Amino acid sequence: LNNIFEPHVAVRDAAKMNIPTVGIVDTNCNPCLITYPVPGNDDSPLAVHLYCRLFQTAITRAKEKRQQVEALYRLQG
Amino acid sequence: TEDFIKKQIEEFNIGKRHLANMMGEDPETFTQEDIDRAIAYLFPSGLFEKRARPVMKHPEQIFPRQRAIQWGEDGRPFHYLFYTGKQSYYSLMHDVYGMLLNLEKHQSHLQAKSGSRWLIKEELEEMLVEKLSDLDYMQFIRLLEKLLTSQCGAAEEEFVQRFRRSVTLESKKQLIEPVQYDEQGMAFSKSEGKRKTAKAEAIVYKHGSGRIKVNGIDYQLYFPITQDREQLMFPFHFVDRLGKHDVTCTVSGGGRSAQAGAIRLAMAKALCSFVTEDEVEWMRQAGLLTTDPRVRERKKPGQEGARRKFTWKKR
Amino acid sequence: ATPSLRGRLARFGNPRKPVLKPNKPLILANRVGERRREKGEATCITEMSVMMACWKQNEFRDDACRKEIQGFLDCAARAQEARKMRSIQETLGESGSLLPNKLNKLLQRFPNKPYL
Amino acid sequence: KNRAARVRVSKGDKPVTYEEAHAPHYIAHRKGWLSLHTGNLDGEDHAAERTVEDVFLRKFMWGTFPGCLADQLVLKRRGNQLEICAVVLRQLSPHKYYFLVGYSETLLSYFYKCPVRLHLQTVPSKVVYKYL
Amino acid sequence: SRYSPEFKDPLIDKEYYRKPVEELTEEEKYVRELKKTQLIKAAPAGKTSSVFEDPVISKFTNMMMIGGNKVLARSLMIQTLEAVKRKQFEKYHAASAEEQATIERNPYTIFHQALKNCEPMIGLVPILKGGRFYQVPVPLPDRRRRFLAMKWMITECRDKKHQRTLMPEKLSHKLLEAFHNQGPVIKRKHDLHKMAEANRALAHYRWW
RNA sequence: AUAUACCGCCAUCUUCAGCAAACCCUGAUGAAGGCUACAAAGUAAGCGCAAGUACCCACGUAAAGACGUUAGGUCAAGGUGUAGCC
Ligand SMILES: [Mg+2]
Ligand SMILES: [Mg+2]
Ligand SMILES: [Mg+2]
Ligand SMILES: [Mg+2]
Ligand SMILES: [Mg+2]
Ligand SMILES: [Mg+2]
Ligand SMILES: [Zn+2]
Repeated sequence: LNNIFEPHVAVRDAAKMNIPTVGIVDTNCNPCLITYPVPGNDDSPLAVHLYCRLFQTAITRAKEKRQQVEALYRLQG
Repeated sequence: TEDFIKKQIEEFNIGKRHLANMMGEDPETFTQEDIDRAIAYLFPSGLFEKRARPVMKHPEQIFPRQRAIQWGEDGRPFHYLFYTGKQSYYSLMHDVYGMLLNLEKHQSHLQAKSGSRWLIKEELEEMLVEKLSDLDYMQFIRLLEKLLTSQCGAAEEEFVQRFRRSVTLESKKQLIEPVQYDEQGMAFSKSEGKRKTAKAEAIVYKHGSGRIKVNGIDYQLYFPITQDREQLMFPFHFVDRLGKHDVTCTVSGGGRSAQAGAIRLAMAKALCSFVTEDEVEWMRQAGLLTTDPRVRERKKPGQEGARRKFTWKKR
Repeated sequence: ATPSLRGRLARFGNPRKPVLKPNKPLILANRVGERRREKGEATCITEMSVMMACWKQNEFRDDACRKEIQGFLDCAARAQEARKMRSIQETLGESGSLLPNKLNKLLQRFPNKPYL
Repeated sequence: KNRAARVRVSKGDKPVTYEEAHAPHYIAHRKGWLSLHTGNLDGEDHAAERTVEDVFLRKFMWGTFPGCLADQLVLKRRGNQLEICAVVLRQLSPHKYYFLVGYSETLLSYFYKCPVRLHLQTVPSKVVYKYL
Repeated sequence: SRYSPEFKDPLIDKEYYRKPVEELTEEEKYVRELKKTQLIKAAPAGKTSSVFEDPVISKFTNMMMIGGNKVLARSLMIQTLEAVKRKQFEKYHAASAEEQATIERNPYTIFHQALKNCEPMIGLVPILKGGRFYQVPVPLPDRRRRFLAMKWMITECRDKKHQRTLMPEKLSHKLLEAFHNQGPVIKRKHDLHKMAEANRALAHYRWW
């Protein structure tokens, strides 16, 4: 929900072009078009810092972990 | 796209070589100003529009700044804030917000441990290949003002000065007429004047009585009406100098009032020689050191006198 | 406090008679009504009356009773100039007055969602 | 509506060029003049004969080239040296173009008592500027 | 028309600027005005910084001129002034002593008193309400009433004429009668006042 | 003889600014609409003014000001369609 209390249009256009969306639904949203919903608060100052950091740690184990498999295929050529 | 640009560049440089060869100067010293002069001399375009002139500059000015490609073969854009329409504008907004919060943190730390003008929307959109509206521009200007009002230093100071400009001159003071001596001519000075189709050349002296000579003869025989006399006395009355200044003007063209106003303007512009600048400023703010472009309006083929229509009725 | 409307509107679950029958549905919008303005004043009447009385009492010349007409003119000029200067230069005031722009802006900031 | 010689703005399908695309009041600003001679100044006369010769030459050039021309033709009356400098399309053989140019030059020099030399320009088609 | 915005008005007074070093507010004001020195408009061919004139006299002379005859209006004004001067001096030298000592010979004070006496006090307006025009007394400012009195005097001196009457001595006699609180312009003023008083029961129809 | 066949030249509206190619969404995909900068779906090539030319500059003036109503004025600047005739 933005600053007008209305479901955003990006979640409606994502399912149109066959694009998944992982959103954080609270208690006043529409968790129908979200392919991976999860009930959780998203209005507290100290709470939003947790989800924003967990998404940062997921990058450090996805793109940074890519180098572990690049050396396996580079042994042949 | 780049191939056509390279073709235009090579055509431009071979044309510059040919022009420097036909003119007779060295191609290295053949500057762009000389190129423009040679083009104007060889191609005399006699038009009124300044855009229809034969030019031969670098293709960077003829072709507009083309938008570069932000995505590669993989598909990932090169900029972080690209999936939002405007990229550079939002990046600059994020940067100025970061600078604002940095200044706020610095001010909080300091409290706990105890000529120029802004940019223009047109200039901004010409410098940065990006189009914007008016409300976002006003919001950005307000953010810049909030940045300036805060406690700045050096980094933020130069950051906000990079987005500044420089105004032109603002002192519209006229040139002070010097004192000229032409064959034993003490207190001699001349001036001009053009208003309502009237040209006057007054010769103000500071050693005679209190009379005015118009084309040799006095002003009484040429100005029988007291109106012109008062109009010519007003400048000498505004300076409290009457019986100690003599003038001899040679006015031509126009009626009585037009020539009187021309002589008045000439006297006002010539009196700026034996007095301080505060007096000439007081004379200018009162209505003396200024032009009067009140010329007769051009009559229209359908109106009575450049304003009133003909005989337009209702039935 | 606002009165409840349990059996006011004629609905399917009201086995009685409707008392309130509004023309428009009871659904508020997102804009505030315009403030009342542009009314007839026509002030200063007793002063003009006593001025006409003192004119009719004495002769037509204003030398026998100049104080009354002078005060009437002074009051009329003061009132007119005050009203003109106010309505020309000042429209805000102090805390709590004519506020329609910010009111409708706040109403549009938090509108109503009748479509669930 | 003062409908002049300007191109009407309707549907984007008329390949308008650059000459008559501008408004008729932008001649001395964003355009020029096809003809140029001394008859258009103060103190000179015999302008009617010049206009008649110009319109006759235009009609002759339009009739002898049914589609071989693009836009119009620039006139240069240099006292007694007329030059019908224009353009040419790349659709016919050069022999026919040379034949027509020679015939026109001979006719001009033997009728209007004035030698004429052409300066053809190689263009693919009509100098189109807007597809409006 | 032929003059851009943010321009000031040409000044006329000189003694105020001959020594502007009184206090600090006006000093800072004139300094800030002369700093940027905007393009001040030129002085017209009718205003003069002399002390031997009056702005009311200049306005009356400009209003008297019909069409484009400044010299004619100036000559008529000079004739009227010399006529009233001669009449004042003739009635002064042909008297006794108390009358000569209790009266002055300045025509400016007499003209100002005549203007202040002939100046109206109330004005009626034909308010169209329901299809009828009813006169309602409305207040008027000072300049408007002064202009109304001036135009009434002008139209009385112009229209009201027979065949043998003149114009300079006619206007002089009219001004002398208006100064003595017995004149036709004062009669018209009293008639308008009594007409407004007879219809004083219509003040409730006004809306401002 | 028809401007109720035109090309061409113009008129109050015009003392302002709206209209047309390519997409998407909402009206259950009905005729239609798509405005909220503390922003809820709008991007818009092009046209006319502003932007521009000249005169006394940046004031002012002139020149210009679309898509049309008036089957508006004119086959009677100039030429062409249909009727009757040498
Ligand atoms: Mg109803
Ligand atoms: Mg027109
Ligand atoms: Mg017809
Ligand atoms: Mg414009
Ligand atoms: Mg126009
Ligand atoms: Mg007709
Ligand atoms: Zn939310």
